[PDB]
Amino acid sequence: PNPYERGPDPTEDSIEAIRGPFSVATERVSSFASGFGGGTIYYPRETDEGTFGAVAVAPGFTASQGSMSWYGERVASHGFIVFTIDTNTRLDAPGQRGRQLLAALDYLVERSDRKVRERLDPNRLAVMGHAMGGGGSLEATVMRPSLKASIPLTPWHLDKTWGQVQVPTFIIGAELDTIAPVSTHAKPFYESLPSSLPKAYMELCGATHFAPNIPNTTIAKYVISWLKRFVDEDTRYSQFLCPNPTDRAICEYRSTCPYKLN
Ligand SMILES: [Ca+2]
Ligand SMILES: [Cl-]
Repeated sequence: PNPYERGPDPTEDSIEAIRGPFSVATERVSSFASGFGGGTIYYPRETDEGTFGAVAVAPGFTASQGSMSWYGERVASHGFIVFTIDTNTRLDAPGQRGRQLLAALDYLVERSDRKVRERLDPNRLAVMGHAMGGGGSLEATVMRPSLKASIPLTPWHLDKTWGQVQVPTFIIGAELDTIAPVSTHAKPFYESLPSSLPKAYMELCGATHFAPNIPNTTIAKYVISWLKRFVDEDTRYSQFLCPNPTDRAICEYRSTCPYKLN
């Protein structure tokens, strides 16, 4: 069987609930931690099903972990260790945010608490970020091709070409984004991603550049699904991903469906 499957069989209500089947504890990471600006480790408390994978969540330009805080309980309650991080400075560039996503992942694996270490499978790590943090999520996978999943949310980056990414990438964009317009960022990024890569692109109808900062079930249900499918190799969630979702909130959805099991 799949030794990484956690929780009951998924239903579209289970991927949409604010609280998943797991109960979450936290650990404050002080900013004096080396390589990044600290953050908050949300982790599941039930250890009887085995350890979990982890995702590091990066904020945007001039932002902090508060803008990403809702992902903490929302995602970790479904079977993941969620690290909402701060950056070294509020003004760090997307390339810097990739290093600090990896620096936070090193901290989970190498330096975190026994509470967190004992619940962590250090082989299953993912990245996710907002805006310049999303460009850092793309930068992180170029720097660490062994990452399991990458979710750039309304991503912003100068470089448009990611033709050597090997990590399954899920780019979410905002229809009315004029800070990182999807015609020049999100869609070019997704298009230049390898056509053989497990990848999807979800555009939210009438959303702004700051929609990933407000709780959104359309984002959460398919962020949880994408992590389940690629961090847990849990094909029970392939149903919600392939074929493409038809949600009313979604204005456009491209993908390399189906995501055959590698
Ligand atoms: Ca630091
Ligand atoms: Cl602090």
